[PDB]
Amino acid sequence: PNRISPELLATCGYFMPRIFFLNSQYAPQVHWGDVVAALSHFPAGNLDLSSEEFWYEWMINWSKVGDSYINIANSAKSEVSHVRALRSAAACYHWAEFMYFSDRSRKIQLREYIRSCFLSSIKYSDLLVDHQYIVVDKFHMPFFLIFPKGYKEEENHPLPCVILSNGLDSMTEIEILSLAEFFLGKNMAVAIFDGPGQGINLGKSPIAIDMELYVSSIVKLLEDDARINSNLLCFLGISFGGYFALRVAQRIGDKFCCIVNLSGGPEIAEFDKLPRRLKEDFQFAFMQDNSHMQSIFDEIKLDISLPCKTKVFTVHGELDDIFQIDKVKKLDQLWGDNHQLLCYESEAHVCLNKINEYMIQVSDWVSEQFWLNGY
Amino acid sequence: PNRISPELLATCGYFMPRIFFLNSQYAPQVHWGDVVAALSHFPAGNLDLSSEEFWYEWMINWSKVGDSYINIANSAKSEVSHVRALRSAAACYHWAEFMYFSDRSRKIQLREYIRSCFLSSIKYSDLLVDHQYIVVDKFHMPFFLIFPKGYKEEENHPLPCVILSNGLDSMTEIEILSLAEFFLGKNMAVAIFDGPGQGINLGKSPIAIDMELYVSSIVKLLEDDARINSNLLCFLGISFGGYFALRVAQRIGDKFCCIVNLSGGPEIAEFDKLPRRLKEDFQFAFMQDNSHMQSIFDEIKLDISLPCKTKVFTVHGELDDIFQIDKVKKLDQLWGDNHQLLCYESEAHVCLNKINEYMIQVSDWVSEQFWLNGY
Repeated sequence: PNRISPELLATCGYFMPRIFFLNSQYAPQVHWGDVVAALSHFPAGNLDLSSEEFWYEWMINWSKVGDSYINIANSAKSEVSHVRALRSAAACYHWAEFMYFSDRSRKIQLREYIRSCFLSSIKYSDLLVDHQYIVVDKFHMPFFLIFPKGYKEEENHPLPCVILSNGLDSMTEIEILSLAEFFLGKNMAVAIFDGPGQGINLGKSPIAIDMELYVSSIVKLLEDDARINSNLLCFLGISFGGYFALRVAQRIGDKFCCIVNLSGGPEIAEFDKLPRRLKEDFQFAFMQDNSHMQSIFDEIKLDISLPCKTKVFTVHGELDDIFQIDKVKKLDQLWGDNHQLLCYESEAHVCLNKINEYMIQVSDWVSEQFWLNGY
Repeated sequence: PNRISPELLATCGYFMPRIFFLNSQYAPQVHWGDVVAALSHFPAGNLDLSSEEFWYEWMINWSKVGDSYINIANSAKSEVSHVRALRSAAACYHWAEFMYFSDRSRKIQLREYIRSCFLSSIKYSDLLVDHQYIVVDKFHMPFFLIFPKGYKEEENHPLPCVILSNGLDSMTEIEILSLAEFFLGKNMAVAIFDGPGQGINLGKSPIAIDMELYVSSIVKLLEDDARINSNLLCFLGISFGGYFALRVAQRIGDKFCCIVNLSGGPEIAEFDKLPRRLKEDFQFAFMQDNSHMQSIFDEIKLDISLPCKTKVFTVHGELDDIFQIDKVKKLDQLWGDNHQLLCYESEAHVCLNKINEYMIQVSDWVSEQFWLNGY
């Protein structure tokens, strides 16, 4: 019988909440059977999760499941079946690539597959998606403005809009669209984007520390868009995107009613003491050598004395090994009433065992802030 | 950190495809984190999956997660959050009860919770649900006729309709609604129902072997309903519901364009050689003693020489331990061109590692049969 080996299942417990993520209508998501298909013929004696060898086999095995869904999509007899298969394919290809850094070309190829699946999915979906490039100096930033189910310009007043940022290794139309659905479900517009070193641009351009520059360009677009109420904006970031959320709060916070920080922090833990794979993760995103990374981490570190210019909600786990809880609690205390902290006692980075629960709370909190600003 | 113990994860590999089931828009579904919440504080040294002691602890632990979601639902600040929480609660309560048989009253209570959550979910959903009782002699059968997203009587011709049957331990609004969404997605109506010993009636009335009698009453309702094209009907059954699908095919098959059998069979394997929990499962459903069950199994056994009166599609795993593959293949051969068999080589009962894949194929197959009958 096809099954995941007890060893592999025990070994992969941390990533499994990440891999399954959120039950989503539009964002690609795996089924349990996809994980079985990926891991059932995974080579035995290969459980070193810090090793390149593990994540190579992870990539090729998940790629195979992705390929099988593309075959189903290509043979699909209806549009609905086609889209279902494309979504499954995109999810599989994402988990193939998200922790694979050894072949830049292959990783980019896999992200291109995902984006192709997503653009195809939109074509046969019931969401108005405005896809364009925002020019930020010389950079052409992929941008998606997505409107709620059954949206009509003239049936609606200008809508609130949530801008959501990628983490280090998320893909825009996977994790970030998954988060976005909580806001779409409340008749809010959502803005998701591929900044430098983010989404489709991961491995093409280095990730920009000053991502608030690119967020500013989105705000300017939303100001000009008649369909969006630019006085009812939220910024949400997950993981390293949460760090950007704290930057946004400090630098352009006055543009937002509220900001959500999903397990970002004011500084990252010592680069050398990170798990080996997270080192490779950061190196790849910044397109930098091992020896240069601690210097970047030093540059990344925020000055917490600089206050946030709006209401901030942070969700954080006490056992977070990337953004340590002590630094977040330091920030929470100093930022005062403008900062709310939901701390989960026995949760790791991004508190993914609680994501369904806390996204309910987060979505209602955002609604409340818009209501407090007279919506 | 909150996590599932390596032992429990290794032990529960078979049920996990069942527990996660299908990525669904309306049907209640767990997140990975719900499984962690249920199993993280599960007592160690309790891994005997044949024992009552295991499934008692399973029930009370899953109940706790269910309770937590009801608390979220009760405190929810919006309807969308309320429904999200109610669905999560219903899913948790289902997995609490589905393999728990020791307290009849508690099991019924848990199924009542699920049904209450579902009826509440409908109230704030975008599906037209016609909920009524079909009187079959003295029996009042709970019945749900559900129409596709954005359905309007006068914008549509009479729709095709798929009647879906519960398995032994499924709940109507969980697994069966999950399956139904594949047909709703193709602008078909779906009919789901709680026959004797099914859904809300499990533990109240014994399960009827002659379920085709109750299916006949649904067909008569759909004939009278102007919104439904009664010349474009499908019957689908899963597990023991699949057995009913074979009965339906033999006895009233001419009423259907096609029938889908998801891992049902013409006879059940020896009752004594069933895993201990499946014995309790069958005993509870039939409301009968251990000593009476083999006699019922003998009565259940079909006469395969009696032909099916329509096209049948069976999905079956070679390693199915309840409905053995040899008996299905015997039926496949004898029924000939009217029977198609999709056999998965290394799959157990209901081939749940392939459900997303095969439901795509099944849904397209049903569409094709309706098209062959001039739709």
